[PDB]
Amino acid sequence: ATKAVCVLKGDGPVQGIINFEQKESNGPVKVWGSIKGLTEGLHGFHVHEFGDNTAGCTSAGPHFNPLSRKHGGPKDEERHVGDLRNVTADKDGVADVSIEDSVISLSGDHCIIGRTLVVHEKADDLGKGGNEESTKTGNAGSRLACGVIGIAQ
Amino acid sequence: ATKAVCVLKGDGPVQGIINFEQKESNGPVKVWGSIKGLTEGLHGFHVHEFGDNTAGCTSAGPHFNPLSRKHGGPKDEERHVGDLRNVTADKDGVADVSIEDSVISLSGDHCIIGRTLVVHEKADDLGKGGNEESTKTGNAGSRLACGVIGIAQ
Ligand SMILES: [Cu+2]
Ligand SMILES: [Cu+2]
Ligand SMILES: [Zn+2]
Ligand SMILES: [Zn+2]
Ligand SMILES: [Zn+2]
Ligand SMILES: [Zn+2]
Repeated sequence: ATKAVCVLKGDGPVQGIINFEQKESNGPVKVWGSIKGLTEGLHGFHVHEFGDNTAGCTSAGPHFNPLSRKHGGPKDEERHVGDLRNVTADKDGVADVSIEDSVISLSGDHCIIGRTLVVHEKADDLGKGGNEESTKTGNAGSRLACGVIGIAQ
Repeated sequence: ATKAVCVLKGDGPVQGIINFEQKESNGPVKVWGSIKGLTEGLHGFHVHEFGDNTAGCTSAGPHFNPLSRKHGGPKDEERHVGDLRNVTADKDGVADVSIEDSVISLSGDHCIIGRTLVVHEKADDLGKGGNEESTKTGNAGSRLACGVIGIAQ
């Protein structure tokens, strides 16, 4: 098995810890943890290409997308590797994240270790918003908090 | 070439940005950047095993050491993979870091991407301090600042 972890922080109140676990090569990756400080409702949740937080979340680059495909929803064939399910914050601003994704990986060509996890202002429109930015980013608005994805024990 | 970057943070005083570049596979890695907030003189500088900042720098684990070797200086055959040269801070508390290291790597068995870079309170004693902790950690004191090493553009 491989494990990874990410501490999300930013300039507002959003903060969280997200865990990743993959039992075997090419297997499903479990992604779970809690993010607080969010507005009630859906928030885009992405793996961005670069683990570069020198300019805060801005320096993380675009969605992780090694084959230069269009933005999609997590269940789509045509998606970026970094296109994870929106997270849902409750009335108290807390998202209890629980995702299983078999497109991301903790090894190989879809490895996300050393890349940046970002939680967004608004819901990701799953690439179905009907405009060019929908097909690139999902129109999830600003990058509220982020962190680099690290190897965990 | 592969590139990586690390933003070093702690609890306020010590902050820095460190760049990594490896022009070829199995080639030397250039390590350079600036750390501020330090006391003048030598400070330990290590790659620790885990990219886990959930408990600040304390959760980074031991020195990166895949073959379970003893701690050493960077020019020693017997060293940890993570045993980088001490950095030197000037009279204004700034270390202008400039290292070339052929033991760390940005791919393969010695890959440091997704691990934690740490700058320390005191000088690393190069494993020559004559005690068991010398042979384990170099007796560099507290972890002043750290960050996860991320893939850079
Ligand atoms: Cu995103
Ligand atoms: Cu250290
Ligand atoms: Zn299997
Ligand atoms: Zn792919
Ligand atoms: Zn995308
Ligand atoms: Zn060591």
